[PDB]
Amino acid sequence: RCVMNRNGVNEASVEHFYSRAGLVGVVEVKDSGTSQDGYTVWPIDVMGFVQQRRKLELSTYMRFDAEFTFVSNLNDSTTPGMLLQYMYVPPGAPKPDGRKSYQWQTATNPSIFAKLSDPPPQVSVPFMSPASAYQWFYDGYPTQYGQCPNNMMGHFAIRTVSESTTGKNVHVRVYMRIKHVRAWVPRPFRSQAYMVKNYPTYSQTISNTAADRASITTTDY
Amino acid sequence: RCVMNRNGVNEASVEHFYSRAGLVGVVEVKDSGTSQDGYTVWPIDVMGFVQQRRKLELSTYMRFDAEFTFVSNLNDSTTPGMLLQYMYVPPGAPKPDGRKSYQWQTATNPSIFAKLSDPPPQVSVPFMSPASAYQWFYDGYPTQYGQCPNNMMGHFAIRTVSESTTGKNVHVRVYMRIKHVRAWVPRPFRSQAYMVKNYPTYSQTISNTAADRASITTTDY
Amino acid sequence: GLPTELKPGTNQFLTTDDGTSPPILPGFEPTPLIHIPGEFTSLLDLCRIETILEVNNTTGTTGVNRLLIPVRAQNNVDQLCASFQVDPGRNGPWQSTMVGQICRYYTQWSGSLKVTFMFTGSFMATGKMLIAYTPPGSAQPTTREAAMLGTHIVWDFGLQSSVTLVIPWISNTHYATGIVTIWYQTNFVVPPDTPSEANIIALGAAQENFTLKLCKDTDEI
Amino acid sequence: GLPTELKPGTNQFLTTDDGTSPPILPGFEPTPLIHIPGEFTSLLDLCRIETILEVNNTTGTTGVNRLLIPVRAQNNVDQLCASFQVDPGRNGPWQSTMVGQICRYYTQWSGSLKVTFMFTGSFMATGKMLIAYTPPGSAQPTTREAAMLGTHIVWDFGLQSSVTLVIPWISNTHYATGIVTIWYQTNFVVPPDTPSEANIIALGAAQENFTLKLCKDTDEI
Amino acid sequence: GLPTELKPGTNQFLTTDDGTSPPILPGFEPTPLIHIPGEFTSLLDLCRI
Amino acid sequence: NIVLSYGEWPGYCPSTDATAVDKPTRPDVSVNRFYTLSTKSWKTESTGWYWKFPDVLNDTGVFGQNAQFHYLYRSGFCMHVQCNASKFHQGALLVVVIPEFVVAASSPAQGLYPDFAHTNPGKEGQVFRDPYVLDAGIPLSQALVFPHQWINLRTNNCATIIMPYVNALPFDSALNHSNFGLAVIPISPLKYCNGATTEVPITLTIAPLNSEFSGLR
Repeated sequence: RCVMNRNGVNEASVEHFYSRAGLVGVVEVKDSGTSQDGYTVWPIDVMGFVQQRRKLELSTYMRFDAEFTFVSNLNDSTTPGMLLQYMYVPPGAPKPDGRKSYQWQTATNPSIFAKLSDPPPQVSVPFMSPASAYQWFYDGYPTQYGQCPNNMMGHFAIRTVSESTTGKNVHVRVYMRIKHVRAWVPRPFRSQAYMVKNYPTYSQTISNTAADRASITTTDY
Repeated sequence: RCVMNRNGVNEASVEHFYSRAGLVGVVEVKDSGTSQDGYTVWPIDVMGFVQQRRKLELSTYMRFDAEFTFVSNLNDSTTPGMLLQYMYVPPGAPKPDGRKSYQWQTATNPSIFAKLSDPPPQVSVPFMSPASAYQWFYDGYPTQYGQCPNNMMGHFAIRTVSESTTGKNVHVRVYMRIKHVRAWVPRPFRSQAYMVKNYPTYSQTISNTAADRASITTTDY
Repeated sequence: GLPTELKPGTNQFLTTDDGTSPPILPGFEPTPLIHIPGEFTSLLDLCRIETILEVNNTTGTTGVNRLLIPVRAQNNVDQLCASFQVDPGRNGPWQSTMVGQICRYYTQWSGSLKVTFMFTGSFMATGKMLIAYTPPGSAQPTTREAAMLGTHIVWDFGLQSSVTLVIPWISNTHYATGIVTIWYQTNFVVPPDTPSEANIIALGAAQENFTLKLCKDTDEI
Repeated sequence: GLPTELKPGTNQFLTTDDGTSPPILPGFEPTPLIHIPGEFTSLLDLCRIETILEVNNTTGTTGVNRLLIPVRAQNNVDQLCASFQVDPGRNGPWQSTMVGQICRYYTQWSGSLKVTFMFTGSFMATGKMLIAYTPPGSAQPTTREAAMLGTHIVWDFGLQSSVTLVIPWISNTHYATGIVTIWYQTNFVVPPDTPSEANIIALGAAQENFTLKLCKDTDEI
Repeated sequence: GLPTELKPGTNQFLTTDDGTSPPILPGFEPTPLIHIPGEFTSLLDLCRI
Repeated sequence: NIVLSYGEWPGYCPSTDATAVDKPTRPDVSVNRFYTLSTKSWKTESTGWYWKFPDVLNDTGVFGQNAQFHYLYRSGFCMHVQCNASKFHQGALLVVVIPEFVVAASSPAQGLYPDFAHTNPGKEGQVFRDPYVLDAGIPLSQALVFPHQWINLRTNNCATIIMPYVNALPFDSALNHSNFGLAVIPISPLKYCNGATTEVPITLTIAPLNSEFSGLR
C-alpha cells in the first residue's frame, strides 16, 4: 500500500550506483570457416553499451579501478581443456598483428594463461589516465573535436595458444566491475538517442523528455 | 597535453625493471612422425631472446633468483590428462640420453610430475653461480674468449611419462621471473644487431645510433 | 589450515561478488589525485536539486514551451489552470526532473517532495492562484471551492514571485501518488500596455528524507 | 579454515603475479655475496649521467663525426649553427644518450633535462655563441634577434669551455617538446697559425626530478 | 579464510618439496630409541678421517 | 545574490613538480579586470546564447596576449549577466555554467560534427539551435544540476556566478581546451506591448580570478 519508513542511504551512493560486474563486450575468437584468425584484439570500452554509457555520463570526471572477468566457452556452451592467452596491452603499446606475432611474447604486456575448463579468469586494471580522472566530456581539440586520448584504458588481445587453426570459435564475455569510484561535476542524464560511439551527436527529430498527455488539466495518459 | 606532476620512482628501480614473468624458451617435446624422441633437454638461457639479452646486458654483474613456470599444451591448444615430468638438471650433472635413460630416476635431479590438465607447474631456482654474481661480460679465457662457465644455471629435461611413443607433440612455454635482483656496474645499451648468441660480435655494416635528418639546422625528419 | 573442503559456490562467477583480484600491473603508481571541485558521493544530493517540471507535456507542444504553464486573463472564474501528479517514477512531467530520472534507476522510493512555482509575468501583473495538493486517496478536485477545503496555498503574484509546496509523503514499490492542481483564485489583473499572458515555471525536487531501494536499470535508454 | 570456496582467478597464470613457489633445491646455500663496487638500484641514476648527444645526425656523416657540432669562421653574421629538439623518447640526437635509451623502455616521462656544451677549439680561439631554448608552444626562431628575446645564454669560448643549459620541463604520454638552437653571436676569432674550425660536443642528462611511468619494451632491438 | 584462489604449482609433485603427509597408522608408537654409540650427523666428520 | 560554483572559491594551484622548477606567472589587475562583451539583443524569437571559457577572452586585451603566448593556463572566472528591461517587459532567463560543454551536431533524419564556429564561438558567442536539449543531447529541464542563476525580469535583472578552475589537470592549454561554457537561455519568452523597446539588452561582464600562466613562448 504505502512504504511508511525510509529505505536508507547505502544504495544511493555513487560507489553502489556504479558497482556490480557488468557485460562490457562480447569478444569472438574466430578460428574456422572464412575467418581463421585464431585471435581477437578488443579495445577496453567502459561505454560499449548505451545503458552503461548513460550511467557513466551522469559524471564529467571519474576515477576508478576496473576488475575484468572473462567468461569463455564454445558455440554449444561446452568448455573443454583449450588453453587461452588473455594479454593486456597497456595504452601506447603495440598490438598483435596475427596469431603468432612477436607481441604475444612481450613481457611488459601482462598475460593470463587459463583453460576454458577453469573458472573464469579475473584481474584488476588500475586507474590508467595521465590526468587525475577519466574525462567523459572533453570540450576541446587534441591539437576531431571532443576526442581526448587520456581515456585509453588499453586492449585485451585474446588468442588460443595453438600452432595451426583449431576450427573452434571461442566466445569471450568480458565483465567489468568499477572499483573505488570517485565522480566529479554531476550532469543531466542523456535524453536523446545516441547516434555515434564517441560524440554527443543526436538526430534533428528531437524526442520530448516527458511522455505526452491530452491536456494540461487531465491526469489520464 | 602536459604531465604537470611526477610519476614516482618505483618503476625506475632495478627490481621493477628486471621483473614480470617473461617467455625465455619454447620447448617442443616431439613424439610423432620422423621425431619420436618423446623428450627434450632445454638449457636454461636467460638471454634466449634479444629483448631480454639487451635488458640484462645493461649490467655487468647480476645476482638473482629465477622462478620458472611451464605452460604446456598440444598442437590444437588441448590439455588432456597426459602426465609430464619436468626434471631440473643442476649445473655439472649428466643429462638424459633417451626417453627411458637412468638419469630420469636420479634423486639429486629435482622433478615435477604434473598433468597437462593441471594449472602450470611453478618452481624457484636459486642463485647458482660459483661466483658472487652472474657475469654477462667476462673479459678473459677459461684456461674460447669471453666464455665464462660460471653462468650455467642448469637444464630442464622434459618428457611424457610414457612407455612407447604417444604420437602427440607437447609445446612447453617456459616463463621465467627474475627475483631479488641486484645489478652491478651499469653498461651502455647494445646499439648493434646481435650476430651470435654468446659473443658481442657485430657486422662491419655499422648502424648509426640516432636516425638521420636532412641537416643539423632542420627539425623535420 | 592444510585440511580443506570445497563447499557449494566453488568456481562460480557471481557478478555482484565484491572479491579481490591480483593487480595486472603491480608497482604501477597511478596519477596522484589533485583537488577537483564538485565531487558528489550520493545520488540523493542530485535528487534534492530543483529541476524544471515538464507540466505542459501536451500533444503538439514542442521545445522550451513544454516547461511553461500558461496563465492568462480568464473570461470565466475559479477555472483550473493546470494539474499534475506528484509521481517521480512514472511517465509525465517528473520525467524531465533529476529526481524523476534517478527514481527510474531504482524500484522503490519514499519521502517528501518539494515543488516550487515561479511566476514570470510583468512586475505590474497581479492576481491570485490557489495551489491545491490532494493526497493519494482522492481524485482531482472538481472546483476551486473543493480544492480550498484540502491542503492548499493561496499565491499572490504581486507580493511573491515564487512559492514552495511540500508534499508530505509519496512512495512506490515493485503508484500511491497525490495530485497538485492550480486554480484561478482571481482574474489576471494588469495595467494598460502590459501583457495579459504570463507563464508559471514548476520545479521539482526531493527533501532530505527521500531514499531509494533495489537498484534497477532504466527503461528510458 | 576447513570450509573454502574457490573464486574466479583460480588456476590462472598471470605473468605479473608476484607469488611464492617452492625452492627446487631446499637447503642449497648460494655463494655468499662479497662487496662489489658500482651497485645501482635505480634507472634514474643512469638517466642523470651526462651522455653525448648525436646532434650532427645528418645523412652522410659516419662514426665519431656524428657527435661533433662544427663551428667555423662565418662569412655571414648571426647565422644558426645547429638546432635539436629536447625530446629523449623520439628519434634524433637523444637516441645516443642514456636517458634517451631508458625513456624508450617506458611510455610516459616528465621532468627537467640538462644539456652541457663543450667547446674543443684552441686555447687561443675566442667568440660568442647564443644558446636559445624555445618552449614547446613555439616553432624554431628565425633569427638570432628573435632567439635573444626568449630563454637564452650568451656563451664566450675564451672565458668558459663548457656551459650547462637546463630545460625546465618536458613530458610525454601514451611529444610536447622544446627546441634548442645555437646561434653565431660573434664571428669565430683566432690568432694566426690557429685552426679556424672547431667542434662543440653536446651532452644530455636528466635532473633529480625526472620520472618514468608504465614500463614498455623497446623498439630499438 | 573461505575465499581462495589456487595458484600455479597446484597439484604438482615436486620430489624435493618437504611438505607434510598424514600418518598411515595414527596412534602407532614406534620402538623407543635406546642409546647407540657412534651416531654421525655430518659427512664432513667422515671427510676428516 | 552571488552563486559560488560547487561552493569553491577560486584560488592559486598548490605546489606542482613542473611549477616548482619555474614558478608560474600570476598577473594582477592589468589582466584580472572586467571585460564587457558586446551586448546581446534578447527578442521574442531568441533561443539563447552560449560562450566558451577561456575562448571568449582568448583574443581580447592583455588576458588574450597571455593566453596565446603561454603554453599552460589556469584561472577562475567571475561572470556578471545583466539585463536592461523595463517593468513593462516580462520573461525569464536561465544563466547556467556548464563545465566541459561539448556541443553536439544535429543529423538530419549527415552533419555529425559541429564546425569551429560552434565549438569556439569567440567573444561574440553563439546562438543555440536546440535550447531544449542545450545543443548537446541533454535536457534543458535538468540543466539546474550545473551552477546557475535565474533572471526573472519581474524580480532581478542581474546574475553573478563565480566559477573556479575545474579540470582533471592542474593546468591546460587555453587555446584548444574550453573548461566550461556559459549559456543564457530564455525559458519564458520575452513579452511586451506595442510601443516598448522590442529587444532587452543582455550584457556579460567577465573578470578572470587568480589567473596563472606557465611556459611563455
